[PDB]
Amino acid sequence: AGLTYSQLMTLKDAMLQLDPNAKTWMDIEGRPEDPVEIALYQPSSGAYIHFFREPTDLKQFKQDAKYSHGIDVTDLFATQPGLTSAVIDALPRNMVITCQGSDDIRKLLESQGRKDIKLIDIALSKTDSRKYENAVWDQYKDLCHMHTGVVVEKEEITPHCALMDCIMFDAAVSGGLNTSVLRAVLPRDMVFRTSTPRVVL
Ligand SMILES: [Mg+2]
Ligand SMILES: [Zn+2]
Repeated sequence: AGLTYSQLMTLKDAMLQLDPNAKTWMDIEGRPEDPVEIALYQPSSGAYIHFFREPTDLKQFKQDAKYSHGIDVTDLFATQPGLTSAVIDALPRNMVITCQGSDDIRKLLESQGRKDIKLIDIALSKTDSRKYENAVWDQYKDLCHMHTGVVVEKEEITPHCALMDCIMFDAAVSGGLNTSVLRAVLPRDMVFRTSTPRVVL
């Protein structure tokens, strides 16, 4: 089972925090039939939707962890099951989503019966898409702690985060990196079934 009725209602109310006509980036880590990290980002307000999912196929996950996202699967055991379907079900009707390489996003959305959502494929080159990568992690690394493993290429590389990807691709297309305080749309008790409280220093 997934979200309770009150979680669904809380989620429906939280989605009103998105502007259904504003620019909205989306990115995922993992394959579209088996995603482990999902992010949606509205640069205009700073609002973002960001959550995690436990993988079905461990073998593919462990390859993605080594070559892409660096996520330790044990850190996904406490995620809310069914959240991916509930968030996508809840997205505003006929909203427009921007992505870098729309194919994976499109397959995800279509698998959930959301063909009404229009996609904008930004099609940045590899190097252009990551031109603000280091700056984006430095400004915003506190927003995602889930990329704990070392990630390699065909040489070590900075892990890929669906949320950092949205921020840096928007900056690359906008032609600079804004100073904006971002804000999580989903409550933390929705993202994780059991969650660590804020650290008391
Ligand atoms: Mg990406
Ligand atoms: Zn991340």
